[PDB]
Amino acid sequence: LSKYAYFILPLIGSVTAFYGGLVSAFQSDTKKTLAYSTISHCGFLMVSYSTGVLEFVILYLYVHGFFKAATFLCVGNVNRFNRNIQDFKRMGGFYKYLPFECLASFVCMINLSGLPLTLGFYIKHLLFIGLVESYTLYPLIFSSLILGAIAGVFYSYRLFYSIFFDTKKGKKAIYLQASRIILNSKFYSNTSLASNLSITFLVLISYTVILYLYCTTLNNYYSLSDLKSIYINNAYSYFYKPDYNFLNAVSILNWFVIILLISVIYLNWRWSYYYTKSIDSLSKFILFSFFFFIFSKYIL
Amino acid sequence: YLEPSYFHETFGHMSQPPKYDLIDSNINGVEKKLNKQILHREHNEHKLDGFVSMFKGSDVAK
Amino acid sequence: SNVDQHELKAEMIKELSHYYDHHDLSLFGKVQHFVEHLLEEKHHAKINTSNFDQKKLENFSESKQISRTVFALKKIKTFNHDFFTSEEEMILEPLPLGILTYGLKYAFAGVDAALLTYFWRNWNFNVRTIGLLGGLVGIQMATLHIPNLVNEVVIQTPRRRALAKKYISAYGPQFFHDIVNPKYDIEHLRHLQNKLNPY
Amino acid sequence: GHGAWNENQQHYKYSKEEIEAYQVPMRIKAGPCVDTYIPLKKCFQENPTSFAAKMLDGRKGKCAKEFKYYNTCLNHWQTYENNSHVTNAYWADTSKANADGISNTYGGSFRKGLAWLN
Amino acid sequence: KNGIRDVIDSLNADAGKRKLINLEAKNFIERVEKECEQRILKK
Amino acid sequence: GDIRHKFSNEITDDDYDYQRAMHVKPPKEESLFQLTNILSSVPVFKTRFFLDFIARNLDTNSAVSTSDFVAPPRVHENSFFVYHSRELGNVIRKYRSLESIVLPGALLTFTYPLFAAFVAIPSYYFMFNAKIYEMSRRFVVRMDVLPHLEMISVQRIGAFGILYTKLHRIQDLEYVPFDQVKEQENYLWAIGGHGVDNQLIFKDRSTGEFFYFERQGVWDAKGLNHPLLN
Amino acid sequence: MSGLLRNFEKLVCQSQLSKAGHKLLLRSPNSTLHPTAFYYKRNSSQRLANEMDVFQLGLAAAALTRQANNYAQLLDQVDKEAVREEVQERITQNHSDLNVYFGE
Ligand SMILES: CCCCCCCCCCCCCCCCCC(=O)OC[C@H](COP(=O)([O-])OCC[N+](C)(C)C)OC(=O)CCCCCCCCCCCCCCCCC
Ligand SMILES: CCCCCCCCCCCCCCCCCC(=O)OC[C@H](COP(=O)([O-])OCC[N+](C)(C)C)OC(=O)CCCCCCCCCCCCCCCCC
Ligand SMILES: CCCCCCCCCCCCCCCCCC(=O)OC[C@H](COP(=O)([O-])OCC[N+](C)(C)C)OC(=O)CCCCCCCCCCCCCCCCC
Ligand SMILES: CCCCCCCCCCCCCCCCCC(=O)OC[C@H](COP(=O)([O-])OCC[N+](C)(C)C)OC(=O)CCCCCCCCCCCCCCCCC
Ligand SMILES: CCCCCCCCCCCCCCCCCC(=O)OC[C@H](COP(=O)([O-])OCC[N+](C)(C)C)OC(=O)CCCCCCCCCCCCCCCCC
Ligand SMILES: CCCCCCCCCCCCCCCCCC(=O)OC[C@H](COP(=O)(O)OCCN)OC(=O)CCCCCCCCCCCCCCCCC
Ligand SMILES: CCCCCCCCCCCCCCCC(=O)OC[C@H](COP(=O)(O)O)OC(=O)CCCCCCCCCCCCCCC
Repeated sequence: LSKYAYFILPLIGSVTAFYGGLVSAFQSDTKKTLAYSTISHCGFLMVSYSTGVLEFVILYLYVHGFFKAATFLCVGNVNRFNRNIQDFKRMGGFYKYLPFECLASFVCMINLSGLPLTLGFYIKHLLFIGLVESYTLYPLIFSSLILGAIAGVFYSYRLFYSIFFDTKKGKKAIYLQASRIILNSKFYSNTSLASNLSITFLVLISYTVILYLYCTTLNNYYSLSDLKSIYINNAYSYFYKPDYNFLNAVSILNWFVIILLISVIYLNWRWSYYYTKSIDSLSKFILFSFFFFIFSKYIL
Repeated sequence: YLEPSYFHETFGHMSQPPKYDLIDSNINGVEKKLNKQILHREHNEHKLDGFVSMFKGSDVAK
Repeated sequence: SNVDQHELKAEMIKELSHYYDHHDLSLFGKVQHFVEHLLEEKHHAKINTSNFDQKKLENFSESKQISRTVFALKKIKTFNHDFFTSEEEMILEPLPLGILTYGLKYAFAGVDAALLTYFWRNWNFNVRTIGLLGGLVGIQMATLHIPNLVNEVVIQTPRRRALAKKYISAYGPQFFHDIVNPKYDIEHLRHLQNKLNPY
Repeated sequence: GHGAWNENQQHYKYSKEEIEAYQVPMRIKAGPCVDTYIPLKKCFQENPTSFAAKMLDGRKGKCAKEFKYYNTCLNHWQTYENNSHVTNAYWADTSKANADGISNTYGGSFRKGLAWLN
Repeated sequence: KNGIRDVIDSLNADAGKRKLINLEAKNFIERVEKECEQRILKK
Repeated sequence: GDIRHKFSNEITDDDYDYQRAMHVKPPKEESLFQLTNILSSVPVFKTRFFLDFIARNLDTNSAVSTSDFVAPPRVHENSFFVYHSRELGNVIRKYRSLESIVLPGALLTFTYPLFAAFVAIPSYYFMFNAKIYEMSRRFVVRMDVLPHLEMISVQRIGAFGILYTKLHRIQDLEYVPFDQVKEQENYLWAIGGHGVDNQLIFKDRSTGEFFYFERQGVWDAKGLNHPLLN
Repeated sequence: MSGLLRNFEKLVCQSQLSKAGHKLLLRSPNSTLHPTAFYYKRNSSQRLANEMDVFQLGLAAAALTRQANNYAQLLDQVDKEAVREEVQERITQNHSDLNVYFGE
């Protein structure tokens, strides 16, 4: 029953989402990147509450909290290995030195940054399903939301690639101190076994709890407990029986994310021995994608 | 696998692999022909009935 | 006397198909849809069933009787959906396809796409390559049916025969023979009720 | 049988005390499918099942008879809430819809995106 | 008449408009059925 | 330096063998399910049918280069070649050839060709045009010199992979330092200029057209030392 | 290079290319190896000598002379006068252009 809430929650939420997403994408420090991503996700939470589906807000909160915590733990292990240097401009080729962190970070980041075919895609999908359109500043709100949503890909890719699979940029000591043959042992590791087990169990339990909440809320049979609110938003109508208009509208954002993924993957910023072969691989991928789509849809 | 919604809304509905039952092969001849025609008519009528029922039932909830 | 329901439904279908039976197709999709509608099966509003009278029940050998009972159960399910329970409905439906079938189909699609990509990139188009592509596509299409046939002939068939035996014991062969006969009243079939269904 | 999409198998309308007993979330109580929802909830209570089973079972297993009525009611409720049955018809053929106006109120303002010029 | 009054009025108007759209769709389907019946009879 | 042998329960190379998938080490032994082992064991592949299929139906040795010196066919009966592009030229050709298959195919297959075009337009203008297309337009596939005209014939890849040759007077060629163009076309050189040489850019003063030469391109010593070009 | 169910008998082996003086000529689409029509300016805002070189003027003059000779052959082998007027007009234009170019 608050006019001020109605006007302020969506605008500030979307502005914060866009700002945090872009700053996180352009960030170079791991903890700063996670902090700005947290700001962006809090903006998205504000916008979800503005839409007014408390179930969607709770789902977004759970997903963000679990995967943000897991990613924070992974980057903490990375920083400890790198001797308290949190900037990944001095991090490179850490995949071999921190094998568990690399894969755990991959999973956690793909879930955190809303990406297709991941547990974290549905939260953004539901937010866009519930977004209201009667606002006066709807153009700015929607544009900021789209930019913030797409911004996830850049920061996730930069963090993961620069930390792990980029060229070795760190000090020679970091690698040499750990590459000594004397250290080769069944006990060898640059992290803690307890830390690895804690991260693994956190990821497993987060997956299970998120699935339980998704079944409770998003299933055909609604089995969530009473929320003690008498305001019904009608947003579930576009989740149960979406129309062609909305179904095709979502495709715009899906393809925007696809193009951005292609850019961050196939775009060359430095000379390499694999420049021509990279362009050739891009051509092969495009042509194969076209033919595969043709066969799947028409020729079977 | 279980949630192809992203694929449907990003690439469209692809050709579905064949799925049918061979119950109709039990009968043969004019019996089979007439029953097949009746079933086809029933299916079309069922689709139309669903459409008209959805359109009409807007006022069911008072 | 009263307006015929089948004729009214046929007119309404002709009028309203554009809404509930129309999708968005590309140019190739529209051409294919045009070809299908040309080589379609017309929606016969009225079927003349006064020429085929019947066959005597005694003629069948108690196995064709069970098969005809399976067909009668399918017809009952098609006309009224409340006759059978969930398990019986699952038995009567085609067995849903599985990961094996889907992966086989998409692996076929992938190999075909790779072959076309190779042919275009190397400009390797000729009679032999085109024939190879056609033959491979045909073999894949033929094979895609094999999983469904195997399912229907191995799993569903014995289950359907057992269900038919159960329902024959419940009702009687003549009860389902009448239903198999096309002269059976479709309205009575719609309003029919199942003894074995608790509902 | 032959009941409307909102009525349940038994054609029984539950009272306020019964709703409070089989407490229904406000999300469902707001809509018209309380009569079809309550039997489904009672069946689930009588035969509790895991969330994994609920997700992986497409027919709701034991509670299929009640879920059929509930699903039909849910489809009608959501379709009438979002007016999708008219929006889809206009999307399929705007010109014919205007020719025989399904709903002039929506037709006068409908404008399909230029990108979707099939 | 200020504050959330405007939002409440807009929501009420939108709900009324959606109900009107549903009613118009129902009227259209009834009209189509009647026209089809009359065409069948007049033959 | 290694002390793993001092303990009976310490890890072993037999325990580390599973990392050979993710770690590059020279081969030690062949598993029963390796492609090499399968081919060498199964007698089916030893059949002359399969052997002849391998020999014929695959990339031919004729197209394989046989020397470090290449003399491509002369463009003109009196001309002599100077520069030629080997790999980036073929890659650009194959990329631009997609406009003859994907584009008509997209038009005839996609449900919403307008949506495809609306997505492609901004994609072309950002991260694609400067990435590949402008570099290809300015790319020099081949360069020969006609002495009677005192001209240079330059071959270029056009739309849909079409190859066209143009003549430029040697008197109209100038060297453009990379410093004069880096700021003007930072994005082009940022994302797409890696293949071509930055410090060997030339342009035709009369027509104002640039010439990009592949870094992994073959030059002819005789062509470079010809008095016309010196 | 690469093919499936194909024979590359007609392909040029790389051995010939590696060899020198192999006597191979390249025919490629959209190839313009003759500069005729490059420097043919029908209207000049200034003297052609100021803007163009002797090489360019000679190319233009040779092209115009060849075209004029061909049109003269057309005049010789054509009979109808009405159709011949167009040929004569084209020849006159070519002659005027040739005169100005050769004077320059
Ligand atoms: C091999 C390594 C490289 C691979 C990289 C990825 C390549 C991606 C190329 C994309 C090209 C553009 C899109 C055209 C294809 C669209 C496919 C689609 O939408 O189907 C969704 C479909 C939609 O199916 P549906 O809509 O009929 O219903 C699915 C739901 N059930 C099952 C209940 C009916 O979802 C799938 O099931 C996908 C296939 C899952 C099983 C695949 C097993 C492996 C098959 C061989 C490998 C294939 C690799 C290629 C990529 C496969 C991706 C699934
Ligand atoms: C030395 C001991 C160390 C500690 C060991 C503890 C082991 C714990 C192992 C399970 C943890 C992870 C559970 C899955 C993640 C949560 C899933 C979820 O959201 O719930 C969904 C489900 C809820 O049920 P459901 O989701 O299947 O649906 C229920 C269906 N209806 C509603 C119809 C009834 O919960 C679980 O599956 C979690 C397990 C049940 C709860 C167990 C609590 C009691 C624990 C007893 C052991 C106590 C040991 C004490 C040791 C003391 C040492 C000092
Ligand atoms: C508002 C207005 C909107 C307008 C939107 C316009 C959208 C449509 C744009 C149309 C683009 C047309 C492109 C023409 C391409 C050729 C151009 C050209 O000259 O290049 C010659 C080029 C180069 O010619 P060349 O002479 O240099 O050499 C010959 C070829 N090589 C190089 C190999 C020796 O040749 C080709 O690329 C030939 C292509 C032939 C096939 C073309 C059609 C392929 C697609 C068929 C339909 C889709 C698949 C269907 C499958 C069905 C299976 C059952
Ligand atoms: C009409 C004028 C000419 C238009 C030319 C077409 C656009 C330019 C060339 C595009 C080539 C790339 C086609 C990829 C097709 C992939 C499968 C598919 O979804 O096709 C059907 C769909 C469209 O078919 P549809 O319209 O039937 O789909 C239903 C509608 N949607 C999807 C919106 C719900 O393809 C596309 O959406 C293509 C969008 C344009 C892409 C423009 C270039 C950016 C991508 C770079 C190339 C690599 C992309 C790889 C993608 C892999 C999978 C994510
Ligand atoms: C005009 C059409 C309507 C849409 C309007 C909007 C146009 C598109 C705007 C995209 C802005 C993206 C900003 C990303 C910033 C990332 C910063 C970062 O992390 O560093 C760079 C990181 C790389 O980080 P790195 O660490 O690997 O290296 C950095 C190297 N330096 C510092 C030298 C630059 O990512 C990128 O480089 C990719 C971003 C550049 C390419 C952008 C391509 C845009 C394609 C738009 C497609 C539109 C599809 C059509 C539909 C759109 C609307 C629905
Ligand atoms: C009388 C005898 C008659 C005999 C008749 C039968 C003969 C045998 C027919 C089947 C076997 C054909 C011959 C085996 C080799 C086939 C090779 C092929 O299909 O092309 C590979 C091609 C490589 O790239 P390309 O640009 O063509 O480079 C040329 C290199 N020479 O690939 C590409 O272009 C790249 C495509 C992929 C792009 C990225 C996606 C990666 C995944 C692709 C997987 C494709 C394989 C199938 C798996 C699908 C599921 C993943
Ligand atoms: C409304 C248009 C919608 C899109 C239409 C796409 C048409 C594609 C076919 C183009 C054929 C002619 C090309 C001419 C080239 C030339 O010499 O182009 C020369 C022109 C003119 O020169 P300048 O503009 O540099 O001065 O350059 C241009 O930039 C204008 C034309 C741009 C054509 C771009 C074609 C590629 C599009 C790629 C889309 C994104 C990638 C898609 C996946 C691979």
